[PDB]
Amino acid sequence: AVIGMNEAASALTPSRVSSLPDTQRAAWQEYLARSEAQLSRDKASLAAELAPGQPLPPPPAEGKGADTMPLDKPAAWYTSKAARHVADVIVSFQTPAGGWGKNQPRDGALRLPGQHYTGENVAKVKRDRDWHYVGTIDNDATVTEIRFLAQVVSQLAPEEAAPYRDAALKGIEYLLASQFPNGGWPQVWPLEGGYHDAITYNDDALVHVAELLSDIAAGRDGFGFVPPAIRTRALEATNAAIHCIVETQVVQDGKRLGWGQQHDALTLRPTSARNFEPAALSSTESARILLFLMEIEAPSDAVKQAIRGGVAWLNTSVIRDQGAKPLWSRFYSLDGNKPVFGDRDKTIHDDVMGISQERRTGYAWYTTSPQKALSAFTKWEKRS
Ligand SMILES: [Cl-]
Ligand SMILES: [Hg+2]
Repeated sequence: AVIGMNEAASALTPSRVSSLPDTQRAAWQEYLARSEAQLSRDKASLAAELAPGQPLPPPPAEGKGADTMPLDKPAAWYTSKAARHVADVIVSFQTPAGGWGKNQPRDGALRLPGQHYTGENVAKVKRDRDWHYVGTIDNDATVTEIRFLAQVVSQLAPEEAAPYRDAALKGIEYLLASQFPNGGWPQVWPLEGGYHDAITYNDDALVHVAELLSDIAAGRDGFGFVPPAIRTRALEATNAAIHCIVETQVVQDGKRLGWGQQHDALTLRPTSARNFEPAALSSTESARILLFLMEIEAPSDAVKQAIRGGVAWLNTSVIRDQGAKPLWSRFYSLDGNKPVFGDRDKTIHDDVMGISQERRTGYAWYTTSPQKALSAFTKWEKRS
């Protein structure tokens, strides 16, 4: 009932990179130097908005965000005052780097000068401010804001949509700058450290980023205003991201397998996240990566193997009869692909009942989600 223990993930530090595979990663050094540069720029910028002695404004709004940035409303809705205001809110909360934080309703107030971009604790009473997820692609962050911005733009007059376009381009420049030298993407950028520095597939983070750049490269969904020079970069970026997905797929000696929520930017092997999230193949995140690859027009054999492989392991590992409909363990043992679970105490188990109910509840360790990649593979194998 207790497989092993969960070790912490490894931050992408200069020492991990100092192991230069012969002037091969002078790229990663530059990458970190830019990350650090931007980070300071971010903090100094917010600080510059406050006046000496001026009390901190209250923390910004928090809660479900994506639902305040609907991307499927009718065209007309994007010309309304309601949509224009969501855009203004969006434009006001973009970080100097060009990104956005998560869990922030954008239908309320505009960010006040000196007010945090994403969120912080109330400064109870009786410049060192909180800095977590200040530019993330988790929970659909950044990607959603850029898509919304583009919808509004596409339904307004060119002469009346400069701010939204400009914030959109900053957002696209943000996603381009944060991409790893090997095409992957970190959950937070500028780099915050820890498992946040891992190539993040978790919550569709990387897939969403790649689909966004793909669309930009194509000039669709309202990105027709994007300069060709930048659309070319988004294309190259999307190709790099696809490659990454390919060079990261877990190969069980000969066979191909799933992917797992996060991978080390240098090791490429599945790494860990939180105390209760050990390095391990992920059913749900694999199904998403698969659905994404099956979307590719004229896949290379490399991409063809990846799809066929992942889809297979998704079938070698299923569930008889949380029962009636096909099942999958959120996580599967890299060694010996079998259901795996964990707890807030770094201990890896092989039974949900061997976990604190606090973790046994809320968090979902089993799921039917993967099925989506199966029905998809069917029609996909044909034209390939
Ligand atoms: Cl087409
Ligand atoms: Hg990669």
